[PDB]
Amino acid sequence: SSDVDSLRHSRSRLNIYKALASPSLIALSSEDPFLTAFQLSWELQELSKVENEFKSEYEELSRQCKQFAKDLLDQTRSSRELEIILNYRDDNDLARLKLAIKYRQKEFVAQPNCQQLLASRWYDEFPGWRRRHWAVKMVTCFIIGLLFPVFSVCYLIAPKSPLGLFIRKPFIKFICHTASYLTFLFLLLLASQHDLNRQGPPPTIVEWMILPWVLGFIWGEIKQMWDGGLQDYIHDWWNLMDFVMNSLYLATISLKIVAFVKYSNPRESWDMWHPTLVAEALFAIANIFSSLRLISLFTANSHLGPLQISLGRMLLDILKFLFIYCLVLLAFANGLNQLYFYYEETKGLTCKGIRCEKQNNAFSTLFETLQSLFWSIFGLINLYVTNVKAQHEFTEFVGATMFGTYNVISLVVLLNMLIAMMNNSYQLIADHADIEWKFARTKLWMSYFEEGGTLPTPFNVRAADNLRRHHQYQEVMRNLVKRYVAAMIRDAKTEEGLT
Amino acid sequence: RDRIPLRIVRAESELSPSEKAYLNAVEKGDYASVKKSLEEAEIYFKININCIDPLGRTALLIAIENENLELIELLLSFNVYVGDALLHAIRKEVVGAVELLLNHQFSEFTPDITPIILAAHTNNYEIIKLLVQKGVSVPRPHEVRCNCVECVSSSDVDSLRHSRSRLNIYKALASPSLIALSSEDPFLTAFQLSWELQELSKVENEFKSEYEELSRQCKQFAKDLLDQTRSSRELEIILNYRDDLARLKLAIKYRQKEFVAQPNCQQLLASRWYDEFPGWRRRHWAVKMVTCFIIGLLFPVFSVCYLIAPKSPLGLFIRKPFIKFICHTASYLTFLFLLLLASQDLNRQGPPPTIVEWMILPWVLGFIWGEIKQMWDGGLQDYIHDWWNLMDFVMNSLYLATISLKIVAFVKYPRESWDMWHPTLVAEALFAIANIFSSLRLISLFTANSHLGPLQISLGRMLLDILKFLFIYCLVLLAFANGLNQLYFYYEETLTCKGIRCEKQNNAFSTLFETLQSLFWSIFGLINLYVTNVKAQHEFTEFVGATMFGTYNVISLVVLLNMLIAMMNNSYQLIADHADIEWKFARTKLWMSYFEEGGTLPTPFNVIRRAADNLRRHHQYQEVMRNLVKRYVAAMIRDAKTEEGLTEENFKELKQDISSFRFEVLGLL
Amino acid sequence: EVMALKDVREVKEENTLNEKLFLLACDKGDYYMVKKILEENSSGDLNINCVDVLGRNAVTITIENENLDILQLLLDYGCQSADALLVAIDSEVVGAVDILLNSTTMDVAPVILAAHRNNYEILTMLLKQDVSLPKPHAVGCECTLCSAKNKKDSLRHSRFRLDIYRCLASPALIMLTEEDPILRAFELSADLKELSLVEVEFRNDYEELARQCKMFAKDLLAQARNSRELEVILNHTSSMNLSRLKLAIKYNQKEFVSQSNCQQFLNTVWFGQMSGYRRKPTCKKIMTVLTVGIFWPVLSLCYLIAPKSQFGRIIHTPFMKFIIHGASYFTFLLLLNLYSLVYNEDKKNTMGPALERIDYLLILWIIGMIWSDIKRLWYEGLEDFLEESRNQLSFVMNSLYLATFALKVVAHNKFHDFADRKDWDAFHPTLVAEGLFAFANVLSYLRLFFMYTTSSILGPLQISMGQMLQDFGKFLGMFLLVLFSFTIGLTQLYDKGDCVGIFCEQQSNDTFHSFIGTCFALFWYIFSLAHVAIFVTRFSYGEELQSFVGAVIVGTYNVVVVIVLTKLLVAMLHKSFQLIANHEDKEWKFARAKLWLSYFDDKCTLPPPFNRNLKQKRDENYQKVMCCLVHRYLTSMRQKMQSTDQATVENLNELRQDLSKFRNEIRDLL
Ligand SMILES: CCCCCCCCCCCCCCCC(=O)OC[C@H](COP(=O)(O)O)OC(=O)CCCCCCCCCCCCCCC
Ligand SMILES: CCCCCCCCCCCCCCCC(=O)OC[C@H](COP(=O)(O)O)OC(=O)CCCCCCCCCCCCCCC
Ligand SMILES: CCCCCCCCCCCCCCCC(=O)OC[C@H](COP(=O)(O)O)OC(=O)CCCCCCCCCCCCCCC
Ligand SMILES: CC(C)CCC[C@@H](C)[C@H]1CC[C@H]2[C@@H]3CC=C4C[C@@H](OC(=O)CCC(=O)O)CC[C@]4(C)[C@H]3CC[C@]12C
Ligand SMILES: CC(C)CCC[C@@H](C)[C@H]1CC[C@H]2[C@@H]3CC=C4C[C@@H](OC(=O)CCC(=O)O)CC[C@]4(C)[C@H]3CC[C@]12C
Ligand SMILES: [Ca+2]
Ligand SMILES: [Ca+2]
Ligand SMILES: [Zn+2]
Ligand SMILES: [Zn+2]
Repeated sequence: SSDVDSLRHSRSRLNIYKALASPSLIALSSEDPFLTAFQLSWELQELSKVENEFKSEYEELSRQCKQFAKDLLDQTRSSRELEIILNYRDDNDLARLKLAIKYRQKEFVAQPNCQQLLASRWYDEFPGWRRRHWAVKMVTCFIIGLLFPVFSVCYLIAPKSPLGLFIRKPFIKFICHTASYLTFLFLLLLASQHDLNRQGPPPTIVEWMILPWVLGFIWGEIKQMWDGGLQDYIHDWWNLMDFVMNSLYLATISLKIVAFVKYSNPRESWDMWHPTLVAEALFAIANIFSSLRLISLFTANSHLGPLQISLGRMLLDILKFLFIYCLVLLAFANGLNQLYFYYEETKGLTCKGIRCEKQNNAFSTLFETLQSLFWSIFGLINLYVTNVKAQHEFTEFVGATMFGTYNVISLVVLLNMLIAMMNNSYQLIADHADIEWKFARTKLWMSYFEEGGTLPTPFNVRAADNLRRHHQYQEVMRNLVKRYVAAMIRDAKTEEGLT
Repeated sequence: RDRIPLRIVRAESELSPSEKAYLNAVEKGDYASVKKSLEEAEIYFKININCIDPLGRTALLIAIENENLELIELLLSFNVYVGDALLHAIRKEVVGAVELLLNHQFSEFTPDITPIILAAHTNNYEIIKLLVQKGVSVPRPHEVRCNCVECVSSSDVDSLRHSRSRLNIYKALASPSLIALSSEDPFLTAFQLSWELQELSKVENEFKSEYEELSRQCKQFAKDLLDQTRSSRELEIILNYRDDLARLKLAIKYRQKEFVAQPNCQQLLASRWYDEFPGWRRRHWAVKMVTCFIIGLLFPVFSVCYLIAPKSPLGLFIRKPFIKFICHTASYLTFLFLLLLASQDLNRQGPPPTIVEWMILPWVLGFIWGEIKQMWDGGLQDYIHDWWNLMDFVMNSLYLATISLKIVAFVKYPRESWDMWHPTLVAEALFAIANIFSSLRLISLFTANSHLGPLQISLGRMLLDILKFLFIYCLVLLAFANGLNQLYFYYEETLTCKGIRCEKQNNAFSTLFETLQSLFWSIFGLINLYVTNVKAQHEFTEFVGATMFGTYNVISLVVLLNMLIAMMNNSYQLIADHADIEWKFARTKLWMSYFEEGGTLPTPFNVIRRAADNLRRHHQYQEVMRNLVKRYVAAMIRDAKTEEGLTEENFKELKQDISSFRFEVLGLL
Repeated sequence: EVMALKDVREVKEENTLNEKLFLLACDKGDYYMVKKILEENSSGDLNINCVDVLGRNAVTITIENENLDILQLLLDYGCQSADALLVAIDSEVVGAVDILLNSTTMDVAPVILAAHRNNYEILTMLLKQDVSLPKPHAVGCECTLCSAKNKKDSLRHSRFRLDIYRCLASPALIMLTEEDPILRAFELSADLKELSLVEVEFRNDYEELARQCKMFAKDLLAQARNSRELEVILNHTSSMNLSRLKLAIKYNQKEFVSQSNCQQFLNTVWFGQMSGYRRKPTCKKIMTVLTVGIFWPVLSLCYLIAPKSQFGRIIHTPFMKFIIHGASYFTFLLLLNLYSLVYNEDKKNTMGPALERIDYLLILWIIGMIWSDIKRLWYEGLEDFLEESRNQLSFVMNSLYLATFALKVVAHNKFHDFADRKDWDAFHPTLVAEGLFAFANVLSYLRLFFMYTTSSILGPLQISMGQMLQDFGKFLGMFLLVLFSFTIGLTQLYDKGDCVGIFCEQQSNDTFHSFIGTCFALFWYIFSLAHVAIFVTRFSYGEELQSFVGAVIVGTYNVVVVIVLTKLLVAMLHKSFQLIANHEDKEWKFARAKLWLSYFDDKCTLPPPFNRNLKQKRDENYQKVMCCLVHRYLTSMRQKMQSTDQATVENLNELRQDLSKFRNEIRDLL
């Protein structure tokens, strides 16, 4: 059909998908309108990805399907109906809520009724916590934070005890997990505070109880990767950051045991590729990643949450502009390297490069040229690095001109272009900040809803019932569809424009 | 199966062709046909009176939405069952609600919706008046943060229904027509209702936009009700009402930025501000600054005249709020000039200089006594709700610390051979910090000016957003400082200077505090690139540390600073549309600070029958409120039928009316 | 003191009561007393041409009420028309206009006004009679006819030209009288754009007319149903080639190009026989790109050996041709990068070096690139070559490469004495050759920017930056003037006062001792990164006033640049990017279509290193397809005016007029 007539085939497929995605046909002729809307929005998003042309049409159809699902959820006037809708599975689980999160239904998830239901399941057995005074909330959160290990061993020795069941509350579990991560970062800070050993063992004060925490983090990441697949793992950037930091911690551990059982001398005489030095460097990078993982906790808070979500949305535009800047940087780096690699000298200097007091050989090699052009954005490269020892004023002038051209193109042009473009991006994405923040916060909430993975990191290491469920869901769907078509006729006959 | 077989899943009992023709006769306006069908329905035929459409449209309902009163009276004459048809007439705003009221499953309305609640939701004055005349009651909502047995029981039974019922009740109470018709004091009701709805929006995280919109509606109604004043006597009756400008103080207390910043209210406040000043603002600016300077140098003579003769004309010139504002500004300027003189050494004990610091202390004690006096009346919540009060509390605490440290050094104790924690050194450091805070307190006086005022207000408004982004950046700085200190603490050397504050910057990342300082000073480019080098020839460690420094610089300068610029762009575009309103509210607060008789003297000298009257005031206020409510109702009714526009419902009404006239003409002939 | 209001100018005369009765019965539809009043007019009691308060006659009143029977009654009594046909045309009703064929500015005609209101039925029944409109002169015509009417009334001449071009730019007149509506829309949009460029006072109307023509062309293309008629319209030659698409590219029809039908057709032509690449997964897509790019010289040589067979057919696909060209440029850049690593063989001391293998590779590469540029000059014009920035950048880069190799061979022929590099002169030909080589390397790696236009992610961003660089130029002029002023001041103040300048370890005061040095010193002050320290403003012999004045001048310059001009540039970039991002997709699609059309032709296939009855049948097919598109467009747009146009107060007044007519008929009958 595409070889015979591609335009007719595309128009026919678009017409069929326009007909299927209409709210009235789904409300009238579909067995499960919510599942139909979710799957239809997914197929329309995939078709918008595949069909580069008619992308706006398929995106509008997907938005219409999502908007229909949100309106169908809007007609629930009882909590029993909402619990029937959200817990329904096709084959207290909240299976349909998990399906809507999987199908990326931000408006369906951020509806106030299911938001209230998720808040009720979040503050499990918490009378009046949502109306408590704020410093009282902080004091109680601190009290539960210092009491994470007693609750953890209570869950270890007695899950049936009320002390062991206090950790089963999702908010208490989140508080104890955050307190555990804060204890881990405190141990990381204590690692630097308070040698010439070529084969230095881990100190018992700090580093010996760092190792079980690393094993707990690795086992938790493995368990999360097994339960859920790898697509959702790579969809979350925080999971990629956690994988990077756990790989760095494993490499640090392997290099430390290698330096213990091999290469067993003053510090200044070591090799520059000494395994202890590589272990310390990888430990420092893993410390940076571990302490940078704390920004994921901002999603729970109502003030820093939407801000963190907006910054995460603008990170993609940041990378998109960094590609263009990287192309500019490689261009000017190769130009300066081609001009200046003839004037490369040693001269018995203790320094060769831009990273000391007397900056020299800035553009001698391509690596040093890339480093020197990288540090020109922050103004840490002085003007005398474009000068050669010879009396060649023309090459010095050409190098100064190319350095000034690069400085203009980066700082004056591209930085201000980036400022304006992220101005526009933040203007665009601040209108929908609440729905994406609520979607991310609900993903964080049902990260702690499941019974598995309850413990924190140091201690982590039939037919008749289904038939009655289908009948109950079908009667709730009948009521919801009747209310929705009634409201559709009401809103439709009150359209404020008269033709 | 290559095709999708479409079938109706939710099937109904449908309608017979006779019943379909009867519903079509209801729709078109065939009075003879519906009369004949109803007469056939009296006898045992297929057509029943209480028929139900698949769309849930009973014959009474489609008769109601077509605005045909004769049809409605025809169905209620034959005892057609009435369910929620009164609610449908109320939502359509149809004058057949009277016939529905005097007349003796699937519902399109929530079961907690009553006729008065829906009539208040629709904001129709006539239907609300009719229902209140018939006698209706809205259930009283509980307190915003309450834990009685009924609320927790209803939340355990149905939290969705409880939240929806509470939201519907508060939507009904917050309507302008119900407040204008059923409230004793509409201004107080609007103020307290907006306050309650703001607290509910803070407490109920969901439905937050609904409660914020309701609070905005209450504030906007209060502003429009004040907008109907026609004389200054009515304005002075309203604003000075208490159950002095008591109602204006209440509106400031309830954050009613739209009740204030009204041209009549601002005119009255300006009349009370330049009191007994005919044509002050209608003068050249040069003469204005000349006479402002003349009053400024003449502050102590007016202060002494007030202290020695309050009934003198010169003792009453200071009593003018603008003149006393200039007096206080001149006093603060003279204090800052004394601080500048103090800014322009081998003794451990430092006595006060015989000229400069000795008269400075009366201003310090005056500021302290004024802060305690202002904290004593009003409360401590409004003290912490003002950031300038926090700033001058910090400044006064620092000044008290300097006074105590000077006393301790005098009663207990070359400069280069002193300990670094000598009390004189700490006293001088805290005195310099307090000087910074005292001279930074001058930005609060920009509110009086009409040019720097709104600018200062907006740039003070985005400081919460600044603090949020500073929290994010502080987390990033802590992460990178932890990593750089962890990498570089093995290469600490011990060289008179050890840190980043000398010519040869060294040991920048050897200490966690020094790592924090080095990462803080790298935003401004004051940390050089040789701080990432070590004494040993470990090029890998140096490269990895310099890569950390480069990544931190890239984030905190290219990424984070531009996100900050973008978010200050969004915030400033969001808050520049109300800049006049917030500036005039803050200027009103500044004016009413000086309106009162207490605290007339500046800080260097500030330490030195009834039932009949209440009944008459209540009667005057009720008459003014009756006139205001009548004017507001008439205005919003005239506004209501003009800006609404034409929907498809009124076109269907036109078609039904023309069809009914056509069919009546056909029946005649 | 009270101003007494008075009617300065008389506009309404009451006279007798019969004129007011006629005016009142005209706007109420009172037919029988209207005919009684007309019978009395035949008797002679009143005048037909009556002026009301509004200044409208009875014919104008009944035309506004849109009533044909009473208008026919008025016309049957010999009423004065007085350009009532124009009033009936402007009210846009068929019946009044066709019964008139049985204020307003004088340069218009019924055809001009009918085209102005864009009424298809009024135009098509005014075109039944023979109608000719005056042909406007060209945008460069300054003959005696154009130099005589303007002297009499320049305003009337300008309004007449605007009215003529507004009549011609109407869609319905383009349908009714033109053989090719697409070509007419293209040429009319180009002419109206150049008129907006020329006529600076009336540029808004001409710009909106050009936008109207472009929107008409896009919405006429949007009515294509199947792909066969799409290839019919997009391959038409005025007298495969894609001549109409090339004309749309030439005439800057961005909306026509960015149409989804045209974009889908472009995608089908671009991907060629590999239609499954679009439905392939992403990993297979990168694998296909890598496989075609790695063995590009194998495909090029296999096409060179045998072009006819299947191995010379895959390169003929424009997508694979573009990938081969991109890999060719990438390995050229790899040779440029490897030049530095190869050259480290003690050849840095020779005065004129012998050319290495990399030098022969690079000279062959740039000869091939120069031949490609020469072919592009010979095939597609000269000015359109200068229009596109990649072509200018490549021309300058190739000129620098030619100068580099010429200086290299001159130095090899002449300067062949082995010595050390420290003893050479500054302007030695080898040093100039390597400087121009570095500049050419910069431009060659910067030419990689224009391969971003085919990317769906980095395309619109690059297009937006290229669109917003004009703001940088317009602000660069102002900054250059400010820099020149402060340079004059600092040079004048500081001229009285080893390593000299700012390119030193210790930047001496001698940087401000010359004009070019002062421009250099003030140029490194823009970035506010302490590139030029403040001790360069200190006199060497302790002149405190002159040093302080120079410091104050430098501080004023730093304020005016950094804290004022840079923030101003940020603000103008904000406004420019907010305006640009509305239509960034359309400009990106237009640029990508230009890039694809550059590769569609078979005249330039090999990469840079290796380098009647038919006419009448085509006219008949194009006329049939154009008639179908015209019919579809007419029905679609009349559906849009019937379905999307909102009601007005005139509709309510007409409804009240009809109701009063029925009321009067009932009153007369009963
Ligand atoms: C905190 C959460 C929010 C932020 C999340 C991260 C977003 C930002 C990610 C940045 C990743 C680091 C980039 C590389 C930095 C680095 O360490 O780079 C450090 C090295 C320099 O090494 P030395 O410091 O040892 O000399 O850079 C190089 O080696 C040169 C070649 C690579 C240059 C890459 C430049 C990418 C663009 C960065 C500058 C953009 C400026 C644009 C101006 C117009
Ligand atoms: C491929 C796309 C890249 C991105 C788009 C780039 C568009 C072009 C960018 C601008 C043109 C190239 C740079 C020109 C400057 C140059 O080469 O300048 C380079 C030389 C450097 O000389 P020295 O290094 O010897 O001082 O500048 C001078 O010779 C000084 C005298 C001339 C001064 C011209 C200054 C122009 C203004 C530039 C800054 C504007 C600041 C505005 C904000 C306050
Ligand atoms: C050309 C068109 C565009 C510009 C149009 C004019 C607008 C700019 C007018 C600038 C006028 C001079 C500015 C002052 C320079 C000066 O006095 O500089 C002169 C001296 C510098 O003396 P030395 O150079 O000897 O140290 O400044 C001082 O003595 C210090 C005290 C005065 C400081 C004045 C600062 C004014 C505000 C400027 C900084 C704003 C930063 C804001 C950050 C948010
Ligand atoms: C050097 C180490 C000790 C870290 C120092 C900083 C931490 C003490 C801070 C940084 C960010 C803070 C978090 C920021 C936001 C929140 C959300 C907030 O809790 C909620 O909002 C819970 C959900 C809800 O109330 O709906 C308070 C705890 C928490 C995790 C904070 C806990 C304390 C954290 C980790
Ligand atoms: C180093 C010391 C001496 C301080 C130097 C600066 C002061 C002399 C300036 C800085 C800000 C000025 C204030 C800015 C704004 C105003 C408002 C303006 O008065 C009004 O607008 C009054 C109300 C009205 O006119 O409606 C003039 C006085 C005042 C307090 C100014 C008084 C003089 C101040 C304190
Ligand atoms: Ca994880
Ligand atoms: Ca205070
Ligand atoms: Zn209660
Ligand atoms: Zn001419």
